[PDB]
Amino acid sequence: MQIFVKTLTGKTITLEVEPSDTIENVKAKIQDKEGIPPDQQRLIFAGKQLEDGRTLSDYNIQKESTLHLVLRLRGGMQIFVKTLTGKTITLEVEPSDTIENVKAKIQDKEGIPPDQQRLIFAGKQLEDGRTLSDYNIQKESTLHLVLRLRGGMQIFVKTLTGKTITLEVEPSDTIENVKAKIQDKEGIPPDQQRLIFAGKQLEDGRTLSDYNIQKESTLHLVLRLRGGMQIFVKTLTGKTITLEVEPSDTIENVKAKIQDKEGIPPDQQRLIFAGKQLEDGRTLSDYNIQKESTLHLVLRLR
Amino acid sequence: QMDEMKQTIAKQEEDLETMTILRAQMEVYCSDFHAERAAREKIHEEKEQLALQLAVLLK
Amino acid sequence: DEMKQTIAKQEEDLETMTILRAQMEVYCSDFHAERAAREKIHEEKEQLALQLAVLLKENDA
Repeated sequence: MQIFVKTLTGKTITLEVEPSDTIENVKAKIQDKEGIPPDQQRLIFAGKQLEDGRTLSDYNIQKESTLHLVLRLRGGMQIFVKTLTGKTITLEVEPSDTIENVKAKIQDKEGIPPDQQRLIFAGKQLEDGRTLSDYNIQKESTLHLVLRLRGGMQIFVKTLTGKTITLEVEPSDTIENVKAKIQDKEGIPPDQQRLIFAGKQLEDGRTLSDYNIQKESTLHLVLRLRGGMQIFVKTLTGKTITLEVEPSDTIENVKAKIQDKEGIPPDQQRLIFAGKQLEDGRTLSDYNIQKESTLHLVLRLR
Repeated sequence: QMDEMKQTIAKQEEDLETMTILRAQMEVYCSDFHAERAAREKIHEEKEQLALQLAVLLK
Repeated sequence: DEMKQTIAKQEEDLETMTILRAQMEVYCSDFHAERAAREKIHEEKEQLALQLAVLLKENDA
């Protein structure tokens, strides 16, 4: 039907509904017509306290009758956002709220546009589509706010394996930087990544601006069967196997790649390169280990 | 007068761009093979240099 | 209503898709065949180099 809702400020908003509905699900129709959560709403008509869910037609409420809306100053949950100036602001939230919802409320209080907003909780940046309950953000937690600078944006990278990841970037960033950020998130070394936007292969050395890559753009990621550097390892049997490695790979990094192939636990592996034993904290580079160098694998008997 | 054609066109548009990604993924598998053949070719050449030194061990 | 202008042409271009997937699979195993060959050669190099060490060592005893 059609009923009216007048706050004490005189404002009358109006939507349609049927008498079968209850008090509880009307508030949910109020929240997306001008924007007030249901834990801040209390409805009155004819001095009968409308209590969260005895049928509308149980209170005798007909079409065209006007309801009275009262508003709490406060919901059930507050969080605090610390700004880089040292200003701390207070937000009214529900655990169901998305980080984009939280961003809109920050715009409402402070004028900062959402696409310029970066939010950090417990050293971890929070992504637009997840909720406060997903990050374990509870009553009275403090988020930190960082503004994007220098045209800064988020972009998305998509593989064929379905995975869609989000990246924090700037237009000055090069394709190599983007790949490095993909490495930092996903473990994939950059010499195994190729990136496609529109239908151009993205050249190392060019920047996001060069390819005209704007906010919330989507790049596609394709993975190579091999990088640029392989080394050979000799098995316990005595077969050669090949490893995709980088000079900054650590020796624990190399042992794991051997476990993937020979299934020998890393705490059981001993790696020799031209007489010397490879120590765990160390990299390939520190040992003067080149492409196509050969290592020997021996057990530790622990 | 229903136009879920929009929904099925939009389901094709994704599938289309996926193909070009598949294509590009195919090109990458192609260039990798070549790098691998060049690697195989280079180590065969190294094997041929030892074989020589063996053959020549008398003179 | 000329939606059908495209929905049908879409399926013919998308036929090509499985030809790519099949060609992907083949280039893949072709790559593994080459790397296998390279590994084998790497082993043959070790046998040759062992052959050389033994001939030289036993020429000097």
